[PDB]
Amino acid sequence: KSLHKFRILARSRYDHTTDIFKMSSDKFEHASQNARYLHDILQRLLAESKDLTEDDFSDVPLDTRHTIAKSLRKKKRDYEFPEHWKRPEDAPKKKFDIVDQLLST
Amino acid sequence: NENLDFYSDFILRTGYYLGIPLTGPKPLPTRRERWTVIKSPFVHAKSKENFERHTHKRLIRAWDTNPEVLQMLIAYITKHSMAGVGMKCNFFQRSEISLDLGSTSAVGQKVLELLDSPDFKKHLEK
Amino acid sequence: KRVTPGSLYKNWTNTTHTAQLQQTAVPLALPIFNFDDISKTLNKVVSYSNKQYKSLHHLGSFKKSQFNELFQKPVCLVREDATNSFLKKLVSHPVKKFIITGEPGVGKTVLLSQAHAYAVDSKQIIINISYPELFLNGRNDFSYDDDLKLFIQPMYLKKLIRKILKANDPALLKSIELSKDYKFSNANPKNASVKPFVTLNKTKNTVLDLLSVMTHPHNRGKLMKAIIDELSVQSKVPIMFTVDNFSKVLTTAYSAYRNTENKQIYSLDLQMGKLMMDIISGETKFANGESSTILAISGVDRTNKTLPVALGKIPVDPYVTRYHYEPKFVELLQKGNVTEFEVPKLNKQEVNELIDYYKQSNVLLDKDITGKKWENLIDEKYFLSGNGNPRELLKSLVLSHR
Amino acid sequence: VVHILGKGFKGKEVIKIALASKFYGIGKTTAEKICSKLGLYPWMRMHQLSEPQIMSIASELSTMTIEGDARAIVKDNIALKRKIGSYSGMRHTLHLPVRGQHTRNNAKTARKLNKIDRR
Amino acid sequence: MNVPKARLLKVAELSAKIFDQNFNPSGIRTGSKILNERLKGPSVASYYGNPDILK
Amino acid sequence: SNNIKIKTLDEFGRSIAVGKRKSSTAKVFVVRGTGEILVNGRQLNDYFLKMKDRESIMYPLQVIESVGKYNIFATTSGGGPTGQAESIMHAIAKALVVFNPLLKSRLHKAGVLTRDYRHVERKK
Amino acid sequence: IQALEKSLDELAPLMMTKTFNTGVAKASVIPVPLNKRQRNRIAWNWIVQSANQRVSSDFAVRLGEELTAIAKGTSSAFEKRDQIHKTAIAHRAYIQLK
Amino acid sequence: SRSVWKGPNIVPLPIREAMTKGTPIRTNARAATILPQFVGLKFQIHNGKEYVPIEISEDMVGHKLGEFAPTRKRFSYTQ
RNA sequence: AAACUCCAUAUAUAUAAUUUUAAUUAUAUAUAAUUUUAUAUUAUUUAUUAAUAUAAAGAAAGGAAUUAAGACAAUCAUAAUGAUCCUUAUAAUAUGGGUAAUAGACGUGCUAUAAUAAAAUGAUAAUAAAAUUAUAUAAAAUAUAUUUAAUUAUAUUUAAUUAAUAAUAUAAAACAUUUUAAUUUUUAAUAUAUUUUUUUAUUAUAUAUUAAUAUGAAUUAUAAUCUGAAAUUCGAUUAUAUGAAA
Ligand SMILES: Nc1ncnc2c1ncn2[C@@H]1O[C@H](COP(=O)(O)OP(=O)(O)OP(=O)(O)O)[C@@H](O)[C@H]1O
Ligand SMILES: [K+]
Ligand SMILES: [K+]
Ligand SMILES: [K+]
Ligand SMILES: [K+]
Ligand SMILES: [K+]
Ligand SMILES: [K+]
Ligand SMILES: [K+]
Ligand SMILES: [K+]
Ligand SMILES: [Mg+2]
Ligand SMILES: [Mg+2]
Ligand SMILES: [Mg+2]
Ligand SMILES: [Mg+2]
Ligand SMILES: [Mg+2]
Ligand SMILES: [Mg+2]
Ligand SMILES: [Mg+2]
Ligand SMILES: [Mg+2]
Ligand SMILES: [Mg+2]
Ligand SMILES: [Mg+2]
Ligand SMILES: [Mg+2]
Repeated sequence: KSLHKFRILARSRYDHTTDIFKMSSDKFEHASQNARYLHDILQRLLAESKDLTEDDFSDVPLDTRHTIAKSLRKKKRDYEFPEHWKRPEDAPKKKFDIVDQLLST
Repeated sequence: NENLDFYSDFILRTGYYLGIPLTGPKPLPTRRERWTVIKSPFVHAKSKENFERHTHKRLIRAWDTNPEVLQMLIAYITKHSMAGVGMKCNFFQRSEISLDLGSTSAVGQKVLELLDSPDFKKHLEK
Repeated sequence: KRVTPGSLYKNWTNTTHTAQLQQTAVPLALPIFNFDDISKTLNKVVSYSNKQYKSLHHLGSFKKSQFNELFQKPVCLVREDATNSFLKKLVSHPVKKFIITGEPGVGKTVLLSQAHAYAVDSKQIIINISYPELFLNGRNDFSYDDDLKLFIQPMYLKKLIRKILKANDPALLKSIELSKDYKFSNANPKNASVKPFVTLNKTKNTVLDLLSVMTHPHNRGKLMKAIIDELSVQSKVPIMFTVDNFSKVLTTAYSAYRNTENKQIYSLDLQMGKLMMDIISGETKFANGESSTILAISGVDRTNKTLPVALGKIPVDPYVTRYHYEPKFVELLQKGNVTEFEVPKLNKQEVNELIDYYKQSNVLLDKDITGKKWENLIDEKYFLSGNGNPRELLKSLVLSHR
Repeated sequence: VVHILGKGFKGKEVIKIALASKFYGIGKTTAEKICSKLGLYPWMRMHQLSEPQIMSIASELSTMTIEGDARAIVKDNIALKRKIGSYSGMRHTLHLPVRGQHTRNNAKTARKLNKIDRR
Repeated sequence: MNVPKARLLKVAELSAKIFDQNFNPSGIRTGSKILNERLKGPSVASYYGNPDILK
Repeated sequence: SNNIKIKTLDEFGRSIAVGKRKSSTAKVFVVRGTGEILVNGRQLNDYFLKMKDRESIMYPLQVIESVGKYNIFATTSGGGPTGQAESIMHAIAKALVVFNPLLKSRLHKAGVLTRDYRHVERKK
Repeated sequence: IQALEKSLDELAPLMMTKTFNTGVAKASVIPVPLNKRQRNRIAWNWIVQSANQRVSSDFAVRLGEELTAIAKGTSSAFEKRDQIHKTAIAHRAYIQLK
Repeated sequence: SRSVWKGPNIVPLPIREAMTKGTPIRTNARAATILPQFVGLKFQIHNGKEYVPIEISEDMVGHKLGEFAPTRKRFSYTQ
C-alpha cells in the first residue's frame, strides 16, 4: 500500500515500465547543496508514503500518460524471429580435419 | 580526432596500472555545425562559401572502482592533458536511502524590499 | 442534358456497384451453399440458393467494393477454418453472441453473409443492420418521443421495417401470433381519413400484419418497439440479429444530431442505439434458445481501446480519454457475454481453389495464364496478398495492371 | 424556391449552409445553433421545410441582430473613428488600409471598400 | 478519467507540497515565471571581452 | 591475403543480409520455408500498402523461381516505403546466394544485387 | 492490357511531318519516322482529350469508357491519324534519304 | 493590442497642475493610454516635429495619445 | 594541368561489459575501379585496333577541391593608406518621428480561380532525415475558449535534459472511409426490387445565370491573447462577424 502511494505522489518522476524513480535538482549553486535537497525530498516522500493513517490513495490508479508520451518518441523494435521458422537441421555441420585432429595429440 | 584518440589511449594505460577496469573509447556520433557565407557577388555564381566544424566524441567508462582511485585517475590525466581536448566526467555514487547529515532568490528579496518602500507602502495602506 | 439515360456518370466505386456490369459475366455452374451438407462443399467455391440470394439482397449482405460485378452472382468459398468453424460454434454454443473480427479485407462481411445464408435455410428470422452509420451521421430526420424518452428516426425506421418484411419468409412471420393488442395512427393513403387508427388484436393478427402497419412518422418509434417485443416474447421462430460495421457504433458514441441546446446527442439516447445495445447486452431476451446475435467490425472504421478491452485482449486503462475508450459500451458488451471469432487468413490451398475458380470465370489476365506455371502463380499471389488476405488477392489479379 | 425574410433559396440547399450564406451576420456556428434550436436535423434541405417551420426560422432570425441592424453597427463604429479624429478614422476617409498594410504597392481592395459608409 | 477530480486534486496538492512546487489550483496569473527566469546579465555584459586586459 | 570469408547459414539455417536504398536500411532473415513473409513483425499487406512495393520485394524470389520455398523475416528502418521495400529487395537477393551460389549470375543479370547509389543531392 | 496495346498500335501515326528551319529560306516540311515510345505519347494524348469530353466526374470512369469505345472500333482520333498520314504522303518527295 | 489583464499603459504626466490650473499638458508620450481622468483636459501631443493641441472627450478613453497626432503629411502627386 | 587527394558507396579489422541501443548503429584504420576478360559484327592507320552487340567476373553507379597571367567591374554599409574638408560641430547624448508615405511603372515571391482535387476522420499510434536546447528546449496534467471527448489556441504548473540518454517532435503527402457547388448528375414523399450504403417508377425539388459556390480569403467591425518598459504611427496569434478580385 505504501509503495502504491509513493508511485502516485511521484507523478511524472516514476516510470512504471522501468520502475525507476528519478529526480534531479540544479537549483542551488553547489552540487553538495543540491544533493542534500534531493535527499531531503526523498525522506519527505517516503515519510508521507509510509503514513497511511489518513489516506492511502488505493482508489486512485497509477497514471502512466507521461510515460506513454515518452514511448511514442522512441522507436520500438519489439519483433523477434519466429521460433517455428527455425531450421536447425540446415545449419552447416563441422567437418572432420585430420590435421587439426592430429595436431592436438 | 588525432589528439582525441591518442589521449584516449593514454587514459586506458593510466587506468590499467591504477587497477580500474575501463571500456572504450566508444565513438559517439560526431556533431557537425555548418555556416554559409554569401560572398560579394551573390549573383547565384560561386557566391556562397561553406564552412563546418566537427565535434569528435569518445566515451571511456570505468567500473568496479573505489572513489579515491577514480579521483587519482582524473587528477593524473588532467595534469597531462593534450591541446584542444575537453573532458566531462559523470560520477555515479550508490548510497543508502537514509543518510546522516545529508549528502531566498535575489529577485524575491528585492520584491520584499520594494513592497516595503514608501512608494509602495503608501498604497497598501488599507 | 449532359447525362443520357445510360451514361456512366458516377465515380468509379459507385459505377462498379451500380452499373450492372455483371451482365456480361459468363454463367458458371457451381454447387449451392447448404450447411446441412457442408461435407460436399467444404473448401469449394459455391453460389447461394435462389431463396438465399433474394433474402441477402434485401438484408444488405452484399456490399460495394467486393468485386461482385466480376461474377454473375456473388460467390463464396466455403472454408473449414472460417465458415465451418464459425457455423459449428453458432449451432452448439449456448449463449450464441459473437463479434467477428480480423484484419481489413479478411472476409468478415462474407462470413456474416454465410451466417445469413445459414439462417435463411434453417427457418430463422433475420434482423440485419448493415450500415449503422446511416442512423448516426445526421442525414435523416429525428424526433423525440415522450412516451419512450428516446430520439426516434422515422425515415430510417421505415426502411428498416421493410427490410425485415421483404427479407424474411412470410410463413415464419405469420406463424408468430401477436401477444398484445396494439393501436397505431393510420397513415394508409386509402382509408386514413376514414379510420383514425388501425387496431391489431391479439391471437388474431400476426407479426406479419404488424410489419405492414402504415403509421405517421411520430408513431413509428412505437411500432419498432412493438415489433421487437413481439419477436422477443415468441418462442416459435429463432431470431438472428446482426450488425455489420459495428466498429462504427463503438467508436461513435455521440451522433451528429444536436438537441435544442446545441449539444450532440449520445448514441444510447437514440432508439436505434438503445435497441441495438439492449439486444447485445441481454436486456432484451429472446424466448427461443436458437436466437443469436452476430456482430462484425470493419476496417474502414477507426480503432481504439473500447473493443479490445471489452474482449479481454488488453487491461483497462482508466486514464484513457473518452474519445478513445467508452466504458459504458464495454460494460454492455461484457454483460452480454459476447465472444470473439477472428477470421483467419487464407492458406495456400485455399488460395489455389480461389485462383482455380477465377481462371474458370475468365477474370485472370493473360500474363498469369500464358507462359507462367500454375504453381508459380499460386506462390506469387499468396506472397503478394499478404499470405492470405482475400481482398489483396483479388486486387493482385484484376486490379494490378503494372 | 423557399423564401425566408425575403431571401430566396434553391430547394436543394442545405439549411445550415444556406442561412450562413444569404444572411448578413450569420456564420457557420450561428446557423447550426438556429437549426438545432428549431429541431432541424443537421443536413436537412430547404425543400423539406414546411410553412410552420419556415415561420419558425423567420421568428428566430427576427430576434437576432442581422441584415440592416448588423450592418448599421459596423457603419456606426466606423463613423465614431472619424468623429474622434483618430488615425484609423482618417484612413477610412481616405480609402486607405486601416490595419498597417503597406501602400507603396497593392492596397487595391482598401481603395475599393474602405469608406465611412462601408457596405 | 473515472477518478474523481477531488481525489486527483488531493494528490496534486500533496505532491506539490512534498516537491516544493507552487500549487495554483485556480490558475490566477501569479508572475512565478518572472521569479524563476535565469539572470542573463553576466553573459550579456561580457559580450565584448574582459576589460581588464594589459595595455 | 584476402578479406572475404565464405558466407554460410547460421545455427538456425538462416541467411542474413543487409540492404540499403536512399536513406532506408533493411536486415532480412531468409530460411527455407513455404513463402511466409513478415515486415517488422507485421503482415506484408499491412506494412506496404502499394502493390508495386510488394512486387519489388518478390522480384528476387521470382528470378530464381523460389517464391514458395523460403520464409522471410524482414526488418527495415529509415526513409520511406519505396526505400525500405527496395532495400528489402536488395537484401533478399544478397541472402539467396548462400543457398545456391550457382544462381548469383542470374541475380546479377536481373539487377537485384546492385546497390542503387542514387540519393537526394544538395543542389550545387 | 492487350486491348490497350492494340488500340495504341492502331491509333498512333507511324510517321509525322515536322518543319525544319533549314536555310534562311522557308523551312521544309519533311516526314519523320516515330519510335514506339513517341507513338504511344501521341495516341495517349488523343485518348485523354477524348476521355475528358465524357460526363463522369471521375477521370478513371471517363478513361475507362473511352478505352472501351476504342476497343470496340469507335473513336474520333482515327481521323487525326488519317490527317497526319495524308500530309506525310503529300510530302513524300521532300524526304532526304541521305 | 496590450492585454487587458496587464492594465493601462500609465506614464508619468503632470495632471494635477492641468486640473487645478487648466494649463495644457505638453508631452511626447504618444504611447500613453488616455485614462478616464484625462477627459476634459487639454494635451499638446508631439508628432515628431510639432505639438498638436487636442482636448480629450469621453469617446477617446482607452485609445492612445499618438492616435490623434498624425506624423505624416497626406500624399500628393505632381499630376 | 592531370595524376594525386578527400567525400560518397562496397568490404575488412578494431572499439561498445548491445539500458546513452539506432549493432538495421556509431567512427577510427585499411582495401577496392581511371574496372576487367572472351567472342561475333562493322569500320580502321586491318593490328596486339576502335565502334558495337554477346557471354563471363564485379557492390561499383556520383561528386569535390585544383595554374599563373591578361583584360575589365564594384565603395567593400564587407578592410586599409595618403590627401582633402568640419572642430560649440559635418563630432557626442536623450525624447519623439521617419526608414512602413502613395498617382503610375518594374522585379521576385505567396495564396488562389474545384472533381487525374479540395475538405473532414483514422490511438496497442504507417513510414524520415538533418539540426537545435546554460543569453535554454519545454513533457505530462489541469483550466478557459467549449461542447462527452478529441482537435486548435492561450493560461496555470515547470517533469526530464545541457544531451547517441530528456525535450522541440506521434513527420507530411501516401493509403482507406465520408463529403463536395456548378449538376434535375441532387434531395424528398410513396410504391418497387435477386443492385438494398442500391435499382426502377410517379410526383414535387426555383428562378436567375457567363456565371463566384459549401471555390477563393482580400478588406473590415468587435472581443481576447503573446513578446516587451512600451505594439499610436508600426508587430504576431485566436474567436465571432464580414466574404473583395480571380
Ligand atoms: N470466403 C470467401 N470467398 C470468396 N471471396 C471472399 C471470401 N472472403 C472474402 N472474400 C473477398 O474478399 C474481399 C473482402 O471481403 P469482405 O468485404 O468480406 O472483407 P472484410 O474483412 O469484411 O472487409 P472490411 O474490413 O473492409 O469491412 C471481397 O472481394 C470478398 O469477395
Ligand atoms: K453570412
Ligand atoms: K503603411
Ligand atoms: K510589386
Ligand atoms: K541493439
Ligand atoms: K520607426
Ligand atoms: K480544389
Ligand atoms: K518524425
Ligand atoms: K500597433
Ligand atoms: Mg527539474
Ligand atoms: Mg502531446
Ligand atoms: Mg530522444
Ligand atoms: Mg466488411
Ligand atoms: Mg526599406
Ligand atoms: Mg509511428
Ligand atoms: Mg502539453
Ligand atoms: Mg501518425
Ligand atoms: Mg491528410
Ligand atoms: Mg468576377
Ligand atoms: Mg471555404
